[PDB]
Amino acid sequence: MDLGKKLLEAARAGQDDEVRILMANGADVNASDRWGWTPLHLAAWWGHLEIVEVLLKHGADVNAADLHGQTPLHLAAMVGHLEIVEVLLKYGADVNAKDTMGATPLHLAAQSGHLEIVEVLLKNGADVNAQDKFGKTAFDISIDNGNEDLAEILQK
Amino acid sequence: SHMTEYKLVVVGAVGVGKSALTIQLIQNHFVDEYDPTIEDSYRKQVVIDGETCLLDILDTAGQEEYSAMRDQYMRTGEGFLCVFAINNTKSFEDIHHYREQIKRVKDSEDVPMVLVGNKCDLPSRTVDTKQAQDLARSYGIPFIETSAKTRQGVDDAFYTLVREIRKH
Ligand SMILES: Nc1nc2c(ncn2[C@@H]2O[C@H](COP(=O)(O)OP(=O)(O)O)[C@@H](O)[C@H]2O)c(=O)[nH]1
Repeated sequence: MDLGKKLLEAARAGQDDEVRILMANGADVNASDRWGWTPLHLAAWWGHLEIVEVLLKHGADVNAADLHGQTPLHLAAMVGHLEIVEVLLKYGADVNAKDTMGATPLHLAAQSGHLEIVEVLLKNGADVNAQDKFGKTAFDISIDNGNEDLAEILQK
Repeated sequence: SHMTEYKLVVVGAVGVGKSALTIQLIQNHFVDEYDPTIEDSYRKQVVIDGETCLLDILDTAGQEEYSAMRDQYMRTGEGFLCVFAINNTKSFEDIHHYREQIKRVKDSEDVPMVLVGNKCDLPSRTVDTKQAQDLARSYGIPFIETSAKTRQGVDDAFYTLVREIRKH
């Protein structure tokens, strides 16, 4: 049994100590499942903050991209885990990483209506001018969805 | 006749109740009374909002991890039931993978979809209402609780997906 496989299991379950122990024994922190999700993707999607922190502290690739081209910041921003967004950015997460549809974390946060996450992404260099595969910006999403406070935030 | 046919695709992980939902819709009973090689209908005529139509169900059950055939099911379909079980955390997680894959095969950010939390007749769920509601709200899609066993929400789930197709 791969140590990386054990870490993915532990990371899904939010088992803080078991995560530390597998890392202490030499588990690949960037091990990925059949979808390309790493322990960091899992911890980000499920909102396991302390696991995000220890993974990053012990050299996890903050910009690891899955088979859909999504990074942990894409996931945290769409689902609405602010504190995880903040921590990922602090370790140099690419705030404008494009998935295989051309979507950035800002597109996903805008679509989800997480306004504080949108503001935190902008403060950390997110580009409102970034276009997805279909030529749409996060601003266009806010106009299409009729989300006026979002539109105002993106226009500044 | 001329009535509209809607091809509805059921996706989700193994064991969430995709075939149970399909059989409950078409045959009007649960797994316990389902007899394969007798009950072979994959279509049902229905009235949704006063307008008669034909539902054609494209169930991915048994081909979930057969990429080629799963993508062919998706490309053929017009709307998607993204089904998880309320007592399986991994199945909820997998929703995200299926939603992204549907967007890639159909090649649109806005594809008609419904989030379905199945097995709601069971008490002590491990994926709560709020968490599922928030994910659907983050996705901009309806969330519907279903039980293939009791029929609760089953028509609602399939009918709501037709209503999503009609207004795209
Ligand atoms: N209690 C309950 N059990 C269900 C429900 N739907 C499916 N099941 C059970 O869950 C298991 C998986 O159902 P199945 O339709 O084979 O899932 P599939 O792999 O997605 O097609 C079976 O044992 C079913 O009897 C439900 O709504 N309520």
